[PDB]
Amino acid sequence: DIAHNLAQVRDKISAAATRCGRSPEEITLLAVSATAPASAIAEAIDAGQRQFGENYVQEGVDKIRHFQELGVTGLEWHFIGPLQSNKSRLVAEHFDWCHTIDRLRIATRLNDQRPAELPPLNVLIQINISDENSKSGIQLAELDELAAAVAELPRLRLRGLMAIPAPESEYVRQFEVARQMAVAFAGLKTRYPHIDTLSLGMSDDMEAAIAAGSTMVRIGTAIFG
Repeated sequence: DIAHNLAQVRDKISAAATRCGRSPEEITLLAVSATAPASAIAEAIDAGQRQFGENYVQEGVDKIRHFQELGVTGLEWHFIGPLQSNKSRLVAEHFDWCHTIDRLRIATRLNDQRPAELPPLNVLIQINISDENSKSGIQLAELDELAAAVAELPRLRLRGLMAIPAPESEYVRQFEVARQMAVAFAGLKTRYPHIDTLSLGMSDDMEAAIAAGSTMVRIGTAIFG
């Protein structure tokens, strides 16, 4: 049952925040609805969930159009998969957030393809903080330069950072890696305006991510099976 699962995930988020002295409202639950059908998303919507993350552009755009045409208002769609230049226009035209900025060219394409009537597309710069098998995300040493370039794009809004750490079973390493991100996030927040989003943590490392300073957790399986 999707509604029961949302309540259970929101409980674990709330607990983890309270345990480390944070208000549960500091943590956004991003429901990863990739691979789940629109009908299941509609259950989640009926249970109050409003922010959904999609990994593939056409799947995501199809859901977005479906709920727009039902007249369901008030949703926030996050594109959280790797973005190819030949699918940027679809992201720029339909999504509210994109978590995977790791190249200036893709950010500029998104900016150019974003209709002017829409709010600026909220973007996070993706850091490859610890995963040698992934080619997604930049190194931290590239962050200052990329952030400065991205920040000038008027149809984008740089809101913070995202990372997908390498899989890790030890809580200690989960926390230390998440802290590296939180430190980078804090440093960015001092110089840049409206830095408020650290997209960090999934089901298996949710507690360490929240203890370290994440503002947004991405949960898929635990919600949609």
